Amino acid sequence: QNHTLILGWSDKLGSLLNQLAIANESLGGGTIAVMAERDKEDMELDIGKMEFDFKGTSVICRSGSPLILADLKKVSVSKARTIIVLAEDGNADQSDARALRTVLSLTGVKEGLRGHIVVEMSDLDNEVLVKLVGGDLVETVVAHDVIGRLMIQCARQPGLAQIWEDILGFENCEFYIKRWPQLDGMLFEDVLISFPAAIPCGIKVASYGGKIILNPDDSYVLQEGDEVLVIAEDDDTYAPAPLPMVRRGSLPKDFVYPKSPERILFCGWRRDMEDMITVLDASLAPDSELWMFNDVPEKEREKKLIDGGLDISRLENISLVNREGNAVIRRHLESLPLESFDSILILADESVEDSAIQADSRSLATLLLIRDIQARRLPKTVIISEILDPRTKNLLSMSKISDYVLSNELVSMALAMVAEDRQINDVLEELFAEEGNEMHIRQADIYLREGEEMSFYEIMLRARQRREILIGYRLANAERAVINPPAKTGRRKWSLKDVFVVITEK
Amino acid sequence: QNHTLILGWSDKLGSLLNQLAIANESLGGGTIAVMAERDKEDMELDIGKMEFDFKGTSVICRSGSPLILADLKKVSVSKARTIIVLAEDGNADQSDARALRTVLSLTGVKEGLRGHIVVEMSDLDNEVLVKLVGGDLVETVVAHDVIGRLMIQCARQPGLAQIWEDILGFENCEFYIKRWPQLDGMLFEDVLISFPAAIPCGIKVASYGGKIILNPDDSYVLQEGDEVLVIAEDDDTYAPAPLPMVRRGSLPKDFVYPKSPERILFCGWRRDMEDMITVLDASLAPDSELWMFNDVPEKEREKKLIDGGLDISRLENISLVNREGNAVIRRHLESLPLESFDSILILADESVEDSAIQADSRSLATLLLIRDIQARRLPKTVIISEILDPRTKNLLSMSKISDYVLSNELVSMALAMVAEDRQINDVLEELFAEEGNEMHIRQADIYLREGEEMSFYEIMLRARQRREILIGYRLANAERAVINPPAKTGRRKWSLKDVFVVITEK
Amino acid sequence: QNHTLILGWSDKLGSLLNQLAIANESLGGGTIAVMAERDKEDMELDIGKMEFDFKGTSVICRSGSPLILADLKKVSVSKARTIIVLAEDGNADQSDARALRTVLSLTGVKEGLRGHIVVEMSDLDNEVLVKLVGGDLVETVVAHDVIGRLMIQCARQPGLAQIWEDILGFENCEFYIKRWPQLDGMLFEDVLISFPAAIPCGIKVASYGGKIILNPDDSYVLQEGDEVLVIAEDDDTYAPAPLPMVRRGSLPKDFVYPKSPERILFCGWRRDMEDMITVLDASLAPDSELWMFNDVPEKEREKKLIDGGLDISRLENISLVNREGNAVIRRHLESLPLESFDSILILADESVEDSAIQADSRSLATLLLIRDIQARRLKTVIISEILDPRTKNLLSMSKISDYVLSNELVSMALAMVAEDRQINDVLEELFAEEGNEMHIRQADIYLREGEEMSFYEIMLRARQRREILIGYRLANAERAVINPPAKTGRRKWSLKDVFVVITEK
Amino acid sequence: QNHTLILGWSDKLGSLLNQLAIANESLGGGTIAVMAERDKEDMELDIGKMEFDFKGTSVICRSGSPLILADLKKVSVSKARTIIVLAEDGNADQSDARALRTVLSLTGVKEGLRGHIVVEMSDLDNEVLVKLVGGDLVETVVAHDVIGRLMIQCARQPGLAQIWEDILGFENCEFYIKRWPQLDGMLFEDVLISFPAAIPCGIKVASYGGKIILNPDDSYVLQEGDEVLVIAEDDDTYAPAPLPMVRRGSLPKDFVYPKSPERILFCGWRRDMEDMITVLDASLAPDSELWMFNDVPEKEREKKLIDGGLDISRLENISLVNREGNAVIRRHLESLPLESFDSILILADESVEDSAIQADSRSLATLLLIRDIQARRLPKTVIISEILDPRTKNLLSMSKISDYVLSNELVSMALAMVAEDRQINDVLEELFAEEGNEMHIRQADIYLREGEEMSFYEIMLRARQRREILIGYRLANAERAVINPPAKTGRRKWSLKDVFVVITEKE
Repeated sequence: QNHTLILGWSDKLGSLLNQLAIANESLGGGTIAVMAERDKEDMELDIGKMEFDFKGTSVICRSGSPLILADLKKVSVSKARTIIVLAEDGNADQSDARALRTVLSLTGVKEGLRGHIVVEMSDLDNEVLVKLVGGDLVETVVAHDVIGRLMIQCARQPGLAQIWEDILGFENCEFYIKRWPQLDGMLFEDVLISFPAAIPCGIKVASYGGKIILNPDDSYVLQEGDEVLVIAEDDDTYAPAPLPMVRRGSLPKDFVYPKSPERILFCGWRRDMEDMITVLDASLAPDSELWMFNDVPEKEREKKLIDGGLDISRLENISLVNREGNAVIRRHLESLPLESFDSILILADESVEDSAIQADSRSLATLLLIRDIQARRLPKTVIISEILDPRTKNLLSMSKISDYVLSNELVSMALAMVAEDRQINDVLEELFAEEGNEMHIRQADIYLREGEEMSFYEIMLRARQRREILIGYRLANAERAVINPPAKTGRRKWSLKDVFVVITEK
Repeated sequence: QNHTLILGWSDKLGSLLNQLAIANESLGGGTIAVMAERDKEDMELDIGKMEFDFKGTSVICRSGSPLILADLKKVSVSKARTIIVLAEDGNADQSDARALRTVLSLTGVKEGLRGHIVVEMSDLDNEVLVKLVGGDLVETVVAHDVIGRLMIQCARQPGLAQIWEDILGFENCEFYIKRWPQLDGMLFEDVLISFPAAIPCGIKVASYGGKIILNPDDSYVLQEGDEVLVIAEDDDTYAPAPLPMVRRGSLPKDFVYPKSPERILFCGWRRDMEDMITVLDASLAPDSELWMFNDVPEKEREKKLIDGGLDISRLENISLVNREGNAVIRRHLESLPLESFDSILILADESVEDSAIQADSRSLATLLLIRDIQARRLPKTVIISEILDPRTKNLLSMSKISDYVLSNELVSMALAMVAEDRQINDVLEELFAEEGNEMHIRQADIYLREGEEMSFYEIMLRARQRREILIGYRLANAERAVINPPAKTGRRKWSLKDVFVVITEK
Repeated sequence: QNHTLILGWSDKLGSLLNQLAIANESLGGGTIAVMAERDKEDMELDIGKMEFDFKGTSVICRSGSPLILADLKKVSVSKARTIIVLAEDGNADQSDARALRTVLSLTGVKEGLRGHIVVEMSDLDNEVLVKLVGGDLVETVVAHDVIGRLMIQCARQPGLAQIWEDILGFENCEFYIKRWPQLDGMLFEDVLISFPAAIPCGIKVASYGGKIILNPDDSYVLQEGDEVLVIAEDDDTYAPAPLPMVRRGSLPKDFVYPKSPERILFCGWRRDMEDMITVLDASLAPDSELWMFNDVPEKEREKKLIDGGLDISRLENISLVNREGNAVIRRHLESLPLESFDSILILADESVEDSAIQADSRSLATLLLIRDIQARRLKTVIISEILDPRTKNLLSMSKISDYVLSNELVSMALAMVAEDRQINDVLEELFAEEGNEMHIRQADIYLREGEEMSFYEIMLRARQRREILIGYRLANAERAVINPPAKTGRRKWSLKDVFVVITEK
Repeated sequence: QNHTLILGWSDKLGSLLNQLAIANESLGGGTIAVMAERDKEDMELDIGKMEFDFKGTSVICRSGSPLILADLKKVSVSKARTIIVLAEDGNADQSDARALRTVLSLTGVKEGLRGHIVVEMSDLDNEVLVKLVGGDLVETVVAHDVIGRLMIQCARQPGLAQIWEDILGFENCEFYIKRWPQLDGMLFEDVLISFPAAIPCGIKVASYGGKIILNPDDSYVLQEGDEVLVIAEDDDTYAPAPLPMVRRGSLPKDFVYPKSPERILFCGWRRDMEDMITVLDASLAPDSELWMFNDVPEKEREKKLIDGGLDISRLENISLVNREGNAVIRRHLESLPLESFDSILILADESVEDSAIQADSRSLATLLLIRDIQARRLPKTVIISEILDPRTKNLLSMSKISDYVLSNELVSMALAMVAEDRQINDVLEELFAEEGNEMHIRQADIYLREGEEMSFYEIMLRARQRREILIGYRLANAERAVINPPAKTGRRKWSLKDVFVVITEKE
């Protein structure tokens, strides 16, 4: 029926539904079939009570185990254009085992499948497994590690959460891949300035066989059958135009990059800490500090690390220190240089991670503790927290300076994007993983000196000197940010200091 | 409309409902909406099985979570004159977390609120967070800890429980605040005897922006706009009168009597009992002893108690004695020297703190076993027991057993009062806290000599020589104390065995 | 509208219902209401799952708690002829505390109570509390620890369980108390033989305010208003008759008193098992051994017993041996010297005392395993505590492997006290070790071999020992006979016969 | 009515139903009644969601307990041809107790029983109990231990699982017991070659009341009333034939017996694992080591082993190595030397043995992780996995086959067999227990020299010199082994790489 099928049930589904509906809003009616081992009464009730509208969308809730070929016959599995396996609310091993079993069951359909499979997993190690047993039809979104992986992106550099919400979220922007016959033999330095209403930053290469290369080298001009990856409000924006001239300038280069403090605190025993400590060794070089709030004996945690294969003898860019305490009792958090942490991270821990109601509660509690204790300790740092619940992610109501909670809706949004164009998975898997490209903002001192009047494209070419494709600007105002504006590529007026959003390599 | 809204469902709801109805009885009726994550039909059934009369007040049951904005719209939260966030019965931290998120969701209303929020919190540590989140329009009531504090007071000064019940309860003589334009420029010590049908306690000074000072110095001169805080029968029952001619005189009898080391027993282990321990240390004379008969093993007792943040090292004039056993097994209780304890406090154990009637059954068994052992082993001890139930509502028992005991009804009453007039909570706080003023029962010889004939106003004027406000008396052979007596100008001959209940500084 | 009301729900509900139904058939029917915190439809299903006959009695199920007045009013508590508060499953002290709360709530009824309250209680000490709140209205049936005592009693009197089943149950026979103005002025020793169809046990003395003296003196002269307590078949089957001619034989010979150090095994941990230990210590000769095979760790057991308030030094006859293991593992049972035990008691464990069938499964496994091990490796008395009499019925055609007894007896007891509350006193005195108790005695105590005499003459011989002869079990009879029909007629008696007597301590 | 009745409901039920359906195809159809304490509508839904064809057999779903006589009479237990009491969802000791109470209730039926009772047991000790109350009418199938022993056997001779599957399953090969008046007075060693379309295994001796010896001595001379036990396709497919002239060869070579000390890995903790340990200790050569990777703490392991009656000191050929970790966590699995193990046994953990799919899911993850670590760490180890929803678990879409896995379906098959012909249980009881004789896969060089041209009957007669009954072969390049070959008198160029399937004495 060319419909979207979802298997299982979790806190994420809600936001996922919204995302998908938004998509189908641009292409007419939408049909999503959700099936799980639950009452058809129970599912439809929760569906009807959601806080957002399903523009031109219907949700068909059915009771059945994804492991039974007949229950999959009921949901037109062999006809769905996408099959989204959701992670089980609870223990991650149970969720991953059931996910592998559901993918096996999906392979077991004798006729075949019209679409692909989008699996939400909870560990990096098990990912490989699914790709072995589902092969072609399978795309895996490692949810847990991905959220912990962009937690450091939003924490190191404050204000990056809403950027991912607007890019991944189908409302404002999303990734599009379009074949433009005009620009085949065009220099990539000329291609990125060939689009006004969008910003091209990726390239599919026929000679690599549809492989998408992010941040290609400027001087590579492409084949006739090639597709460019741009970002815009909708799939149809104004591109390409005649090449506008830019003031080709020079970087006031600040070779030293001298102050890179990045004393960073973790206030959680996250289920995979080796993952976060390893992704974070791409931050800096000068004795990058890293503090771990354990709640667990330290001799135990060194074994926890060697379990993940992580070596203290190997980590090149940070040498970390360990402190033990508790995150709901106040005097333990008291004895910390909270005022000397460029970032504080309030995680949900191994213990009580399955409990959606209590880990998030501990997170909110620690946030309130830190703000109040510091407000009485003085005679401004950055804080970010992890909230598992979608209801509590919706509890964004406080618009103050510390309101950085990362919805796991991002994962949902990811599951939505891959559900629509699986190619984009291969781009998220690169923009998330630290190797290869990554989204940084304000990477180098003085792209901009002394209040210049340079246009956005002049800066794109100025910063391409450091393998950087430029994406967005902010203003001196807070709680606002705009990404790839359609109005004016070339301009004379704009803010003074370092409101700069980029893809780079580090 | 202006209706009372209650979010959640606990054992204290019925009592609360009762008080609310009493309050609305003066208005000819009222409206209460109750919303919880329960079935509507079952909620209405439970309302039907409650034995009191609603007195023209209607209770409406709606099934919803206070975290969804739509359910809040279903119960007209924006129109409600007051919101009462009850605490769930299961876990102190679980109810505290639910309350924190409920206050957050009530802030999440886009249209705003019309009334104020009264939040029942089950722990002092988590309370501060909700105070911070609520800010301008939130009042917090500390439940478990207030019960703990009041029990020791009633144990040392017997009969205070019924006094608190009558004063807090709307059944008679609740706190009223009214502006009297006639009374202005009069010193407060004359303003107190200016009301024949009411007893003035404190003053809300308009010059101080409206903070209610309790037990002010007599020199205070009334200002324009200032209002009176008084104890009276009903809203239209009290009115000022010309000052009655009254003997000022001087009856200080100043020959003081030293204190005496006392012996106290704690039955069962109570959650947050460390606060009770500290309060009892501050309350007793040097060289006093506290016995603790708890099922918690002696090894875990010191950890679990110091885990509560109690430095035994800061102990001043208490000695600790530990005993292990079940509070309902008679053979365990006979092992203790019950006759040697100056006071006994039967506490609802932390192990069964959740269940109301399941815990109060164990407490009642303990009481009956203690009294039967004191009767049979003998060839008079004051005993106060923690009750939560409608069990006390029966009150089959007679006075010889001190079956008068502290109840959860106090909590309900407090909630209702703060739902009617906000500031009252602050009042109660200083009254319940050791700081500021507090209620006391004092012997008659403190204020008068034996067989001395005088009137109530003269007694009040004599108490004022101690910065104390006379609120009432209990005669020698009277069961119940009398609060706000009617015959204030008329003489009675007072007995050395009589007692007086006064608001006094510390 | 007078009818029986039951508050709570336990496994004993079905059996109790059966007994009540038996009682009400003579009146053409009756009514029983059951109220607990359960679904009405599901309770009605549970009623449907009961295999016995209601005999014109209707059972009403209502969903409500016995603590709210509205639920009690839905079940017409003020009009009810009797209230039966079961001890709902869970923690024994918690169930007894809830029984105290239920009694307190029943006192709160504004309109008052027509009938009396029957309280199922587990702990013996708390009983007075329930009386304190209940006063006149309350009858407490504390049978768990006395049942434990009775198991030990059966280990020396192998058939006593069925005797208790027949007496407590309304089917075979029952205690009846009635006023016969005819017998006024008669010595009791004549009242005993004055009933052909019944055996008089006690007297309700009006001069004593209504107290029932059990096993009264023969010299007692009946006064006006006194009533007779008898064991009889039914209410209208017994009536006094002229005295039968009976030979006063007066020929009991005093024999050699048999005493022997015994070896006993206790399988599984029983609630308040320290009480059973204390009862057994008084029962055995010195240098005797009590073995205890429990899953409870050997280390934790001494604490668990001293919490029960049992000192080991002062009890002296028995010596204790402790062993740890599971009663359902055949290997663990092989670890015990099963062949050496004079008696073995499979006890329903405290962990599964609530659940009927889960407890009886372990008990059945343990019994069959012990029997098979005694068969594979080589007289042993074996008693088994069962909680579903349907288990003893599923066992059928007399397999003869066990002497068995159930907690279902408690239901019977409750039923008795629900009909005639006076009878409770009787029960008390018989179940406690103090005062009177029922016993099975050998024939040689009362007669010589092949002596030809009638039941009445043996009964008088027993009166020479301050005991009321109530029945006999012949040598080759499985079922013992209570209140025999042929009392006046001669018979030849064998030493292998046994007699059932109510005797003082 | 003579319908089949099943008391209880477990995960292995559907498979069992399938087997019954196959059998009832031979009779033109059948009827199966299922009674359990579950919803009727849900039970019929589960039946409707079963993917196989019932072949004219009708399934009836009723909600009731086998402990109430009224439900048993609602399902016509007295008229039933066979009763099958399944065990499910409880500690092995609790579910066996449910079965014991069920058998007692079935004895309690006053009107009597038309058929016999087949009782699935989870513990070996309890069997006699089920006998004692049941006596003649009960046949006991000791389920869990059967799979446990069979896994260890398959690890040392790979592919034995499919052999057991085919022989127990009614599809390709069944045991038949039939009387042939023609073969009277004939030596058993001649009765062996008398059937062209069938392989004679045992004899039903009338002199012993019908007890059947499965490997009679060659000298045994058949008596009147005796019946023959054979492996055949169907009841009407095999018949006796005149004796073929066959070369009475001699055994090729007697060898030095060399025993190589082996290395075994146990993933997950299995109920009664001490039994697997002791069997393997009896099976292996000295100086061998057994690794055990389960989440149960090593401290608790000593208790869990000693209550099962395992003394570590009494082991005489095996030394124990203990390792702790989660079987679905890759990093824990990397800690073990996976490449060095002569055999690996992925066991469904006791913690999830009740739950059907959770155990095989964890097992599948563990298997794929072990294989992937073996792949990614490199400059031919035997691997067996316990699976419980097998037909679906053996993926059939990507031409993908699991590594010699073992199934819970075997239990269903066994039950079905004993439900159809009760006598067969004796066979199973002797074949599945290590006592008496048992099935084995044996290398070819024991029986012949390389490139020797001879027929199946001649190899079988060679095997008879070692008290072994040759029942089949697996060729060198064969995915499946051949049981009851069709051309038995005919020659073939046998390679040493071939293997033979034989019923042999223990020693």
